[PDB]
Amino acid sequence: YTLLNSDEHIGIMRKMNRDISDARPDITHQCLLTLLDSPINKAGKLQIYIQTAKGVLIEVSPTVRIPRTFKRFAGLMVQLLHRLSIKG
Amino acid sequence: GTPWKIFKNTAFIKDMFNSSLEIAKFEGAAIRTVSGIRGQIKRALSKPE
Amino acid sequence: SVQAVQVFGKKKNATAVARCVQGKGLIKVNGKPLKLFAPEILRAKLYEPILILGTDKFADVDIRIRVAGGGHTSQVYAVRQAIAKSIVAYYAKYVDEHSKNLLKQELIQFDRSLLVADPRRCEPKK
Amino acid sequence: SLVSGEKTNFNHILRLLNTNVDGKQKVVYALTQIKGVGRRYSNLVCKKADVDLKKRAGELTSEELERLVTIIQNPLAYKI
Amino acid sequence: TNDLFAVTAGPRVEIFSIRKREPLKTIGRFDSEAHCGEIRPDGRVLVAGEDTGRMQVFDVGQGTRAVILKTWHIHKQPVWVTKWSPTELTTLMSCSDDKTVRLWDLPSNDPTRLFTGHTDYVRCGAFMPGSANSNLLVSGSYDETVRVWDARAPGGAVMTFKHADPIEDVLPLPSGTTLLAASGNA
Amino acid sequence: YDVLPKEVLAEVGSVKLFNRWSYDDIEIRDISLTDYIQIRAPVYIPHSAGRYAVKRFRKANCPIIERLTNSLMMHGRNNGKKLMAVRIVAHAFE
Amino acid sequence: VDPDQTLKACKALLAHIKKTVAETPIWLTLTTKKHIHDSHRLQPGKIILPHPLNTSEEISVCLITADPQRFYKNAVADEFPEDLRAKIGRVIDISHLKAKFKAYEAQRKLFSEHDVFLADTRIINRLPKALGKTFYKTTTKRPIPVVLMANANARPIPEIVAEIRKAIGAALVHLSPSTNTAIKVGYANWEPEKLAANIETVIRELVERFVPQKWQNVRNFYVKGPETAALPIYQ
Amino acid sequence: IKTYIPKFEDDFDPDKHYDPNRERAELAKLKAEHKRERKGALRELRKDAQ
RNA sequence: CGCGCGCUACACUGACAGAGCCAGCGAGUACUCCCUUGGCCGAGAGGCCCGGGUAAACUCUGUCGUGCUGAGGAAUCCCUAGUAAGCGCAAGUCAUCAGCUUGCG
Repeated sequence: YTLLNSDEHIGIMRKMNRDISDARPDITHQCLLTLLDSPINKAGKLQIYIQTAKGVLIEVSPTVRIPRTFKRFAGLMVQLLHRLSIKG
Repeated sequence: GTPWKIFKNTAFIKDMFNSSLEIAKFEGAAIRTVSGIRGQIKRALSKPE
Repeated sequence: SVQAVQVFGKKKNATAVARCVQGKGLIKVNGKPLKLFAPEILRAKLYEPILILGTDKFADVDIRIRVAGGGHTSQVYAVRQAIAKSIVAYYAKYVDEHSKNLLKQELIQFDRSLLVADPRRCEPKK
Repeated sequence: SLVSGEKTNFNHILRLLNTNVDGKQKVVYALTQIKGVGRRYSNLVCKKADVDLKKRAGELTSEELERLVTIIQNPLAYKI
Repeated sequence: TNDLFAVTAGPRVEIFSIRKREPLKTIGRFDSEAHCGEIRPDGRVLVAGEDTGRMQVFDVGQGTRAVILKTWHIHKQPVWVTKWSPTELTTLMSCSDDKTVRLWDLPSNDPTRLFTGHTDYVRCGAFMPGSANSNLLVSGSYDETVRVWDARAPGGAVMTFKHADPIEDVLPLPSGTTLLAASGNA
Repeated sequence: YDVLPKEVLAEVGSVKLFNRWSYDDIEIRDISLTDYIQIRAPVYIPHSAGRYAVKRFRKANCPIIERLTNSLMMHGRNNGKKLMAVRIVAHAFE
Repeated sequence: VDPDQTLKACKALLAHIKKTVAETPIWLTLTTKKHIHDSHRLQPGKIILPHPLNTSEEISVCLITADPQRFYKNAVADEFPEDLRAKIGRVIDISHLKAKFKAYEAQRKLFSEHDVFLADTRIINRLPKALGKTFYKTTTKRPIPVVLMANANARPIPEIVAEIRKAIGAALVHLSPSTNTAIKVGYANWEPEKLAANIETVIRELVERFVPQKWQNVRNFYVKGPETAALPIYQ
Repeated sequence: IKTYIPKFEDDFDPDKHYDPNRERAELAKLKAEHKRERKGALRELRKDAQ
């Protein structure tokens, strides 16, 4: 159970011939890192939602500090997508 | 066995079996009263084993 | 010899007998007064026929109501139906038909359910 | 131009047996803040010490504050 | 005719009865203080400003009712008086601890007018009663000044009187012509 | 008087909502909604058992405070309760 | 019957119990020799003890009256502040009891709330079907008769408070249609002289008041503890 | 803003319960396996009876 | 192990204490929740006694105040007037149904 990225699933998506560039959670990770480190989040005037391609809409609290590394982020995102919540 | 709760027709019968496994074996069996009333074992009861 | 009129009132399962006689002006429900018997917000539903007709019509009568069944709302609607139909039937029998027709016209102009109980049958869209 | 403000400093944090934080709430709602003390227990403590439920915490003198800290140590010495 | 008068002492106000002279209700919603408990000329609504700067306006019935209508936390520094208008039912005034007196209306969440000009604590004020004096306000401060404002032009004071003492109390006379400023030993 | 309290006997003159508030001088500001905001037939309390959901546009005849009450009883736990909604309307108007 | 046998038996019984820490009731088991049939003899009574059964340090009485509950609540607010108002937490009429308290959880909460109960003699006929079986049949906490009997037909209020003072610590007497009963005389933390005094006056009042055809119908009174053996006092 | 740490298991799977105390997790596992075996035994006995 | 169908818990629609006030279906000499520590009378089998494990709702008046003390994603399905939804009370009818069923207000 791991997010579908271009790290290790490059062979699977290149074999099944469907848009190897689309399955990139790293864009979401680096952009969410940017927004959580930005001072408009630290001041408290930022509210952030994510929409995935499955129709999943995730509110991200401003009071969270995300894992900075993609492996822990992928495990956290899998647990979020399956348990519908992450408690502190 | 002995009746435990008695409704109009369905009666709960207590001191006959020891477990729901034994009742599930003797499901549908021809049970009888001393008086002559016939009857049929219908279903095992959950809460008193 | 005595002037006495007995009128029924009806809702879902709440029924009301109201006997109206010649009297000084009291209204009693189950032996307690009308300002006592209701929930505190539905007394304005009870006082509806008195305030429509004015108090001069109720100056001469004495109404005694018994209610049974229903809930609070159904019993309040049964009491107000018994009150309205009771004073209309007394004015039918013991004073003029012009006053009966005036009382009926005022009550029907306000709300027809003070006189005719409309039961809720089952007929949805067939 | 001189009126006694001997009571006007009351909305400050008081210290007690275990909790170091006990501000002004009331007299019985301040007793709930101490751990192990209940909402039905706190009314029994106040009826013995002749303190009124109307007052707050911080409206008590240095004698009247400690009378609730002895009786919270031994609930058996005062009858229960 | 009514049987209500309110006395505020410390962190609670206490609405007393006139006939029975007992504490009819004791309202202790306030966090820190309550500096004037003033009930409306209608007689159902009490306003009171605290030491934290908020003012709370709440309905009281004849009995034990304390239902909070509105709360304002705009002063952010204590409010010492808050008075109703004698003619209108929704207009009230506020003299706060900083420099300001200001007019509020009960439906709005904003002060309708702001009056500055005092240099110390302003702590006593009143409306001006009279048919001709519809919208004039007097307040005296601790800067030994009594100022009376027109509410039509929110610039400075219309008239100003400088005393020698920190001005403690102010009342206008019911003819609306003269005014008593209580400052120090005189 | 037959049996009437003092507030009702005081406001015995006209039809007043909750025995305190009149319907006499009420002006609907928009021209388009004068047909559909029904203040013409006055009511005493919004609890009127009327069949205003039989057919189309029959809800254009029930009084607007009854509409406000029936829309106040709108979620999963306030569904059956109507005396709560008329009490909320009375407290809100006060 | 001589009380020296009762004194030596109860001393031996306290030694048997011992050899907070005790907290067990001691009773004597009445036996009779003929069946009991009179439904007026089946009425619950009280026996006023010279050493009262209850400690009265923090125990709360509940008082069950019959006709206006507002009248009896105003009498409680009227009369006596020292002993009575600290104890009387509730005054419930039988109508309010049958109205509010029909649920198993509600009567369980009331039974857990109050410490000892008192009722009127026109109500304890009604009470085993008003109050639950978990209230009534199980344990000793079950209502004691207080005669509130002569707008309700009531005895005058100083005699009311005198009767409640007598009846807080009284010993409850149930009779049964069978021939065996038992009646509590005290606990095991008490002194055996006070115990023997209680047993003596209970024997006197039990026979010469309640058991009909009195000393003909009497059989053995065996003093017993909770789980121990019984010591004989023939009669 | 006082930021907080998201609590999550690293190697996540829906197929496994997560519990710190092995005793409570093992007791719940034994209760679940006992319920499954009892239901299977009752189903086999009832079909043999029919 | 999976799937749904019911049931329960998850706080402002709050908790505690009072006051007041409302139903309908339901009556086969018939109905009972266990099992036990002791003792009575029991040659013996038992019977006793004492311990241990006509509504809900609603209305009114007061006392305290958000405190692991958090109403369910993608989808998928159903529903148009005494319908959706809340609530209790009763019965247990030769099939089905007590882990619930069906009535009734």
